Amino acid sequence: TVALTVPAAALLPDGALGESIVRGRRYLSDTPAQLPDFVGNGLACRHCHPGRDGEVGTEANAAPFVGVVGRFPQYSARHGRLITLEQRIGDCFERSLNGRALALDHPALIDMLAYMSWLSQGVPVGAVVAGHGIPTLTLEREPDGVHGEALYQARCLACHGADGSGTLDADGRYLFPPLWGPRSFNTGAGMNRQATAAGFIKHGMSLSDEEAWDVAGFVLTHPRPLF
Ligand code: HEC
Ligand code: HEC
Repeated sequence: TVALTVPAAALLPDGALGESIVRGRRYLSDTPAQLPDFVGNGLACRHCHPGRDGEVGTEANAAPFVGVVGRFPQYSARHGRLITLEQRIGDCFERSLNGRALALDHPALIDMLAYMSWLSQGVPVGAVVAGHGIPTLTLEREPDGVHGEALYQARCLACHGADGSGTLDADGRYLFPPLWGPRSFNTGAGMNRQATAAGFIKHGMSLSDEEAWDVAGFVLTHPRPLF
């Protein structure tokens, strides 16, 4: 692998590329408000691809976008063929954001690509960045949703709510995003898979593997939009 580094925002170039990168950041950070025609729930990309200092997709083990551009196109079992990064973004719009994919030449999509390419500056094509993806967590026992409920009350509820509906900020964006119900990710999302939810919870959200497994199980007992 190669190291995860985050470029300096002060070193952004003047001109069309720099302006596109800034728009891209905003689409990724503020997706429901910026792209209402394409987002069907309350989630922005940053809610599963977090970043510090206003950036998005810069955190190891929380599916950073640093180095993502050099890993596409790639085979998708989901599609049964090679897909592009534009198509992969469309999938997260359809599933994680319960919405609609942008056209593959939509200016907002191109701005999101520009931003991801900026984060990827200096990463060799084909290289794997340390911390890429959301590593799965699997245990060789059933997730105990009863234990998970108790863990949820103790460790998660204060932010994500008794009803998993999250907490809005003053501007109507989710400070703490919804984990289930009509404003959360749909059943087609990767986060709807036990081992992915457990891995995300483990690395972001301290919890033991056993606790992450059980609380993921509890989270995933709830209704959410059907894909
Ligand atoms: C509900 C959680 C969630 C939301 C919201 C979400 N994603 Fe994702 N995304 C994931 C998960 C899980 C993966 C799989 C990570 C992995 O490969 O291990 C993923 C993977 C990706 C990848 C591929 C990363 C790689 O390393 O191959 C891209 C690109 C991506 N998402 C873009 C977006 C964009 C753009 C948005 C906003 C439109 C978005 N996602 C919203 C959960 C989410
Ligand atoms: C300090 C408040 C806080 C606590 C406590 C917290 N979270 Fe989160 N959670 C967030 C925020 C904010 C995000 C959006 C991503 C980010 O910025 O880290 C998030 C994202 C998530 C996501 C992905 C986005 C979505 O809407 O599905 C899941 C799943 C999640 N949290 C589950 C949990 C679980 C389970 C616990 C308890 C083990 C937990 N969280 C504890 C604040 C919290």
